[PDB]
Amino acid sequence: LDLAGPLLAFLFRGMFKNLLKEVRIYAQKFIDRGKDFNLELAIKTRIISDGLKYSLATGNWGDQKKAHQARAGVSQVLNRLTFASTLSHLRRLNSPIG
Amino acid sequence: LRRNEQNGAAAHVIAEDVKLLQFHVATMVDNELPGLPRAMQKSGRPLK
Amino acid sequence: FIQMSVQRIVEDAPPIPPRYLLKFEQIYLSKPTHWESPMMPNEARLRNLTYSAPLYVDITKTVIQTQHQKT
RNA sequence: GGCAUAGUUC
DNA sequence: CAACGGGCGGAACTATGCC
DNA sequence: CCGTTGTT
Repeated sequence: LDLAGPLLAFLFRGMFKNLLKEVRIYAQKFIDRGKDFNLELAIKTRIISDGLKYSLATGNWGDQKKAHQARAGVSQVLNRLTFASTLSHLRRLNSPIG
Repeated sequence: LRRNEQNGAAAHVIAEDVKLLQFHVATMVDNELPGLPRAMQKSGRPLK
Repeated sequence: FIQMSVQRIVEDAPPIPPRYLLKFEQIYLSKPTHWESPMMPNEARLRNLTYSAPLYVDITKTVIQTQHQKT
């Protein structure tokens, strides 16, 4: 059973990899000139922030560009009709079978 | 393609452009052929 | 997840004539705050905000060492 | 305005 | 005999994210 | 799952 830990860790691995790719690209572009290099300007926090926020907001578990094979149905909006509804929503499983 | 065929091309730009126009027209007719680029416009959503 | 998995993911990432090398050391997490200041969950609900905390990291810059804290 | 996803009734 | 393509219920009601 | 078309 993939709970919040495994789900968010799998999601975060890709975003950290993308952040490393972007800082690498920026460093190479700024270093081929040979002038200098900076760290803060090389890091795009928007990647991690927007990626986590989007995946939690829509439920399509993956990157926005590839929301075709992304498995939808994770991260539903909490049911608040009754306390029993809230509890039974918070303790719920799912079989990805079609 | 009209401009290229007027000003003269390199005998392969014309062929590539012909293939590209063929792809665009074919996808306009039907966008579900097996083994095609599957043209999109924005946000990754395929056309209709 | 917060205690172990993010740290492991940071650590297992491979590090990236003059040469430059970087190596991320360890992470940090403050309690959730709002930037315009702690942000309470009810305020996050009322103002259509997002309840979140910032993640920092130590990154070391070397030329062939210089330390950058709380990136 | 439209696209998508989720839940529910019979 | 093997590869390819089309086919797969009916209605209805809310909500949320995004172009 | 099973109707077309190819290959052999």
